[PDB]
Amino acid sequence: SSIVCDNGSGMVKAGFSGDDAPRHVFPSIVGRPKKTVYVGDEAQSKRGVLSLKYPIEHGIVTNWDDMEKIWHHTFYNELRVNPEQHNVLLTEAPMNPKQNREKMTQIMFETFNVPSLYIGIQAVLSLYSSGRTTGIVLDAGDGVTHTVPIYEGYSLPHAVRRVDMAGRDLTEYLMKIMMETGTTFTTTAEKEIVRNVKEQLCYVALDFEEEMTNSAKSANEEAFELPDGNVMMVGNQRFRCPEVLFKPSLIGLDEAPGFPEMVYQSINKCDIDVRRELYGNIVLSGGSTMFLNLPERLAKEISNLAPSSIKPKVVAPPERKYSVWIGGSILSSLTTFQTMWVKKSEYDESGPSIVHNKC
Amino acid sequence: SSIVCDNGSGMVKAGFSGDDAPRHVFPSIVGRPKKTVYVGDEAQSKRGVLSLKYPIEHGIVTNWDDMEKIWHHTFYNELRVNPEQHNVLLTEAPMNPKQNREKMTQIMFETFNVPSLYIGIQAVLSLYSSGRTTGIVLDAGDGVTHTVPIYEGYSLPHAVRRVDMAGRDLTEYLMKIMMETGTTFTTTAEKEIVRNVKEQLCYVALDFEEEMTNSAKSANEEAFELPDGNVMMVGNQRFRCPEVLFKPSLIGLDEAPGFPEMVYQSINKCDIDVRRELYGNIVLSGGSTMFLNLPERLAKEISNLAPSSIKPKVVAPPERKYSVWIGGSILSSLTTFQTMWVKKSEYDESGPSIVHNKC
Amino acid sequence: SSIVCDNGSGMVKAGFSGDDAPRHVFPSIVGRPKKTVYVGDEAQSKRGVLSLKYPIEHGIVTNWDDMEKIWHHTFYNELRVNPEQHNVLLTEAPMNPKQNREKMTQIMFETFNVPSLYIGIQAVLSLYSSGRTTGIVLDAGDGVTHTVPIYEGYSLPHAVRRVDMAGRDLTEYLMKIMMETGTTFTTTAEKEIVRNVKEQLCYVALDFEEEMTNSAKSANEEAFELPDGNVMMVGNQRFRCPEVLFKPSLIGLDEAPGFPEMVYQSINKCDIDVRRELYGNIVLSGGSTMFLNLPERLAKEISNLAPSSIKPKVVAPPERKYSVWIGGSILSSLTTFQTMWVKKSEYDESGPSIVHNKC
Amino acid sequence: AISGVTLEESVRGAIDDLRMKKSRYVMMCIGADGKKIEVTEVGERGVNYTDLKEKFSAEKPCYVAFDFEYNDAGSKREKLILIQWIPDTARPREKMMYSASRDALSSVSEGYLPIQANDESGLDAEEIIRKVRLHRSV
Amino acid sequence: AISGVTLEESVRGAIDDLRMKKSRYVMMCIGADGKKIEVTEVGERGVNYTDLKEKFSAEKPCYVAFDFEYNDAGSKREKLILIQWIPDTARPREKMMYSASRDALSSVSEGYLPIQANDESGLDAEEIIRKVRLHRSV
Ligand SMILES: Nc1ncnc2c1ncn2[C@@H]1O[C@H](COP(=O)(O)OP(=O)(O)O)[C@@H](O)[C@H]1O
Ligand SMILES: Nc1ncnc2c1ncn2[C@@H]1O[C@H](COP(=O)(O)OP(=O)(O)O)[C@@H](O)[C@H]1O
Ligand SMILES: Nc1ncnc2c1ncn2[C@@H]1O[C@H](COP(=O)(O)OP(=O)(O)O)[C@@H](O)[C@H]1O
Ligand SMILES: [Mg+2]
Ligand SMILES: [Mg+2]
Ligand SMILES: [Mg+2]
Repeated sequence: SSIVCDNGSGMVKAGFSGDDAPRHVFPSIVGRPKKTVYVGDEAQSKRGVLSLKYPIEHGIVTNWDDMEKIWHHTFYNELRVNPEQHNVLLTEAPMNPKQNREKMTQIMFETFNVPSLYIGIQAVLSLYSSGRTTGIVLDAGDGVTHTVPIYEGYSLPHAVRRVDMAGRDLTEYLMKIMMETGTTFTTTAEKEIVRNVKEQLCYVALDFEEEMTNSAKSANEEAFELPDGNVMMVGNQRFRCPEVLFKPSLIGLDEAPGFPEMVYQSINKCDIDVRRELYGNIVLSGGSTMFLNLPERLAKEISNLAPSSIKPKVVAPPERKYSVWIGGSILSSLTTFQTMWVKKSEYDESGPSIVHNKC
Repeated sequence: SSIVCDNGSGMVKAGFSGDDAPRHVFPSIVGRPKKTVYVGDEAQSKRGVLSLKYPIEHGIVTNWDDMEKIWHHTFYNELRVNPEQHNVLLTEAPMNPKQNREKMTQIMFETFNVPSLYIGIQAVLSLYSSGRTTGIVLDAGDGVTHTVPIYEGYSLPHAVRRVDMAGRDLTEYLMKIMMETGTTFTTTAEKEIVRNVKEQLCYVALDFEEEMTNSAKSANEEAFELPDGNVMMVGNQRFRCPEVLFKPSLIGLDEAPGFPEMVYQSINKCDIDVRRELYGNIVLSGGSTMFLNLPERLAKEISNLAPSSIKPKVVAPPERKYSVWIGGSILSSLTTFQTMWVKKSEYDESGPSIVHNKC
Repeated sequence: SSIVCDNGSGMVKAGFSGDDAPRHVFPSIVGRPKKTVYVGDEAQSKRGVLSLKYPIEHGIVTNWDDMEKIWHHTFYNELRVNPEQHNVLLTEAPMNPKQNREKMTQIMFETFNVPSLYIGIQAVLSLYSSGRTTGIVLDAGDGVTHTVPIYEGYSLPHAVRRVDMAGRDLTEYLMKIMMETGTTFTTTAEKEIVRNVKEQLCYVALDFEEEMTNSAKSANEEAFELPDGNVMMVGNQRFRCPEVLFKPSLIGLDEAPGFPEMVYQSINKCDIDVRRELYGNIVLSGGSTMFLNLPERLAKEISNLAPSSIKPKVVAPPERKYSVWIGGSILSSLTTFQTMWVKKSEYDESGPSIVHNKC
Repeated sequence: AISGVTLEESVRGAIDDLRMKKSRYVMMCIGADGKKIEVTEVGERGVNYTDLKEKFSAEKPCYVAFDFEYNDAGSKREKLILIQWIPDTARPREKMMYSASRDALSSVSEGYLPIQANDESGLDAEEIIRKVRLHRSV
Repeated sequence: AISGVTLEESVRGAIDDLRMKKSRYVMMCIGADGKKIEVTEVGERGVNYTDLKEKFSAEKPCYVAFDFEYNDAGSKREKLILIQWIPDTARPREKMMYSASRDALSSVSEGYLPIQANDESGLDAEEIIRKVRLHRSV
């Protein structure tokens, strides 16, 4: 029926409304020789002799010329549908300047000739899918992370923060500390191998100091199978990699607060009478929050900072990996939603200002 | 129609395009007194009182002055055609320096006045004739042997190896171990007799240790007829000679890896994700691979080195003796190939650099 | 007096404090039959029938069982001194895990019964011997290379890089490209001959493209004398071999940055206000930096990457080959240094943790 | 291609129709005169991969472009693949001609995953499923 | 310091006098026995920086504590700096000994701006003026 697209920062999620999960996931990269250009997995395969740039990094569009190729690849190569025969729903990052929103709708109407367009908010869609209206949303992607407090369906613009430290830096830190056991992973072919190890074996340790001391005595390691057929052994790096999130000083970021401090500092920027309600509605989102035992550790850390009269609660839905896309897919499948789209004729008679008033 | 020439290292193959097998085969040697010079079988007949040198040994041209006589002998004495009225297709060994290629085309255009010239790659032509595009080619000649992995029609320059141990050394080893049964073969007249024994009676034994012990108990020998009419008996030397290929330490080459190790070390120099495809496309070529039961033994040896998750496969076409020449002959017989030749006028207006861009 | 040992990666330097140069240099290899084991030059002489392994490669200890034989060989066979009657000073590679340091001091106290022990840092000792306190040290060994920025006597752990491409790979590349002029160097006897050619004839060309074109016109070659008495001619391979350092793509390492890029990327990982001071204090070290005209070429390459407001400076002391050992030798000869050693009694009453607090 | 063959004008149009889910597969073969690659057979979306596997002939090589679905854990995922079928039992002239002509399709088969098969064991579904998943990051 | 040298008792007193504008500069060098750092020369406030620049010797490293004034746009501003002068032409033993002994002065030179110079181009006034202004917020 309709098309739901989640640009993200590292990977692009696309599909059709009504599905329970996206069917097309591919990184958002553009490659050029060291075919004039390569987009998506095409540049990934030839990554050795190509220079890669990110049209969208840290959640904000940096180059519109290279961003249009991402959308063109999705419609024709990936979705294989005509852009002028379907309704497209897009999402934007928090604190997005209005100039980007005006240019985003201009491209769809003028270049792809999209008949109906609608732009949503990532934080709002993620919160509604959890059956809540007031709360604080902790989004952990790969190139950026956000904390967006939402009260009665409206976000608070003066309590939004960015750290620009997420799962992408975890892969590099894991790759660097893997050289202690010999070998190397400089080439991009082995970079993808390191990512698979992070998503299958790494887990969050409840007590960091206790695990480090007792790991040496046990000297336990696990086996991982390389594509060539060789078997690689992974030791204590499983629980050392996710610890960067709680204490970002291990990667040279002394000023970065980390997850427990980011939530605490964002709540205190709000009204005094609303802080108590926000503490009890902490909602996790993003792919970087899928580490094992993460919600249990996060609740303990925040409780120490909070006063003794506040008991924080952490909500971690199982489907938090694709909360933004799932929420948008469900909303577009509603029968009554047909009156919420922005028609192309309205844009012609009103200009780019129509999106600001609607949506 | 056209002329297809395969210089090789020990013997020269020449003929006309469209044939199923070359018609002219003669060794590439130059003789001088201990006629000022003798080339080919002319020097072979008078080998007793002549000093022999190889213009091309180990696959790379060493002396262009003596190499021109090889081509002059082929055109006039052997083919008996005018070089300025036919198209000539040549082949070059892997890892051939560009200086040799530039000099090779200079001689044809300036000395022999060849109207159209084309230079191919021996490894590529051998692989295409087997109905494949990706694989690893094991070429076993007489003065040199190569392992050239090819991926999507392009060879990998960083995984090519040479051993410089092939069928030529097998004849000398067989001749030396034949003195145990008396007599001698010092003179060059009996050297050719030893070569005929190698190509008719020698075979590869599946189990080397088992055959050696049980051969003494059986004491079985076979009869070979000399040109003089006398009958010679050959014992266990039939299967001892080809064993040098698998274990080259019998001839004082301790550092040489041998056939099973040469393939294994060449594959591991490539990308990790491509190694699995190369293991299943091992292609045999060259005259030294014509020994009986060789492919069966080679598959078993490689399987031991490979991990348990890899199952190598060996392909041995019946016509592997002249794969390079047959592939070139078929290609030149195509009707659409007429647009691939390099005309002499192009060389005049561009110089020797034309061959690098084309072909 | 005291003993100063520099393990290195390919060769071991040992001697007595107060000397101006080490007296004992031998490769760090262990040989076993294809005497139960052979260590050092003993395995080198019988390299034909022995399998060689490196206890320390890429700068990090891989096998402590075979590493203890290296130290045992040095004390008894090489130095010919009692380990329990002298003070020993050791060095460790940058980013060395504390587990290796704890095991390193355990062996000396418990096995060799060393009375006093001290462990230094290779980067720090090399920088101090140049009369500097802040700068960036470029170390080029044979099995590994490092870039360690040092500020006010303390290194920055988050700007250290490894390439694992150094002079050892240069010998193999030179050996492979030497086959173009005929002959071969497969055996280990001729491998040592190739190394001597690299250290006597090879030099860095200021303009790579210009030299390649004009070398063919000149066709100049130089004579080298083999141990057998024969004379070998070396052509343009003299300046082609060191070019791999600047552009490591010639050996299949596309992702490797090379020397000019390695320094640039390491500086930018530091604080913004400190980068300007680091650009003017680039210090060369290691045996692989002894090529002729190398410092002049390196300064030009870095200047292109640096902005127009930065003027980098390169410092190349004449004694940079043994900077680590010379610096350690001078420090141990000081009269006031006697209070810096770690006594064996302190280890008994405190355990392995004493080395972390001291040194 | 080094052989010198080219593509028929109808080949490019047929590939676009396959991309837009207007057909299941398109089979291409070299013409009778051996100068161009021409479309031979087009199948409708009703047919599946198993029926097409029985259409391969051991005496005639061909190029097959197929839209393969593997049903990854209840997901109706589809992948575009290009199968190069050259049996070992074919004539020596045919094997050389088809192998050297593979480069012609590279200009029009962007996005298709190249798969090489020389025997019936290489046409197994598990073999194809393993290869398609290797190149997908997700 | 890792070398193990210490400071003479008179060194601490001389630094305090320099702070209270009782002298212009104090030069410190390692003793003859090479065990302690001792004061060598003290200059009066009449002398300026230009005269002291000519007192540096290319064969002898030394530590110089100076009260530097740069006259920032008609302002008689002064800044306390500590110059580490180790020429590249010095003996290898001298360069190692002085470099490793720099940490000893850290306990008494609080507030002094450390400046490293290894050649005459690093002693330029413009070089010093640029560095002192970098660390000042005003
Ligand atoms: N199971 C997992 N465990 C840990 N990290 C994961 C897992 N799956 C994905 N990731 C990480 O999440 C990052 C992207 O997640 P997501 O937030 O969905 O996309 P984006 O960051 O573009 O919004 C990837 O870089 C990946 O490393
Ligand atoms: N039937 C055979 N069995 C074993 N060896 C053979 C046979 N026929 C030829 N040879 C060997 O192959 C060598 C040359 O083969 P080939 O590779 O075709 O030429 P080149 O080595 O010049 O490329 C000869 O030295 C010969 O000893
Ligand atoms: N004069 C020279 N020119 C070029 N390379 C050299 C020279 N002398 C030694 N080398 C190379 O330096 C390497 C080892 O140097 P060094 O760094 O001192 O030891 P390590 O690499 O073990 O630290 C050797 O592999 C050798 O090839
Ligand atoms: Mg997201
Ligand atoms: Mg040949
Ligand atoms: Mg070293």
